[PDB]
Amino acid sequence: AATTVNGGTVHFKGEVVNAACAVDAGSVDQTVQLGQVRTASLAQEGATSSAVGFNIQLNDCDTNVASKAAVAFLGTAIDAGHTNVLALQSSAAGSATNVGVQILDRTGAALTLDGATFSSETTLNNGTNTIPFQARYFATGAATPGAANADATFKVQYQ
Repeated sequence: AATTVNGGTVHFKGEVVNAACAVDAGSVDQTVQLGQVRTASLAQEGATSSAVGFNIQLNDCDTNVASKAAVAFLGTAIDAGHTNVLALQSSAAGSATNVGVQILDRTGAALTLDGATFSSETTLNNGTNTIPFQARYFATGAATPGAANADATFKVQYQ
């Protein structure tokens, strides 16, 4: 097999809210490419790679019925002790293993895929808002090559 994950991707799903702020159509459905990460760079449980800086845009966000937006990412957990790492969707065609992808909160902290684990306070403004997060690989051993692609649904909380 190759030495990389052939370029992994994380597809984020939105449309969870339409109350105070409507998530942008490009943010309710976006697939950020992490690229072909080198497996030799992640050869130990706890190894972290460079993150991408993707953004969740909110169109017409009201701060009279809300205050701060904090999203909760729910996705496949790679392990019980690694419920904060998105597991690679297993297509049984050669998915990646001993790694995964974590969504870092706006403060730079890995979010648990609990569904009720929200990010930090994104102070909302009346108008166009954008919540920037960082997606990076996290090794749970010796990063092995394969399809490193995951799915994550985010739930913004402002009320």
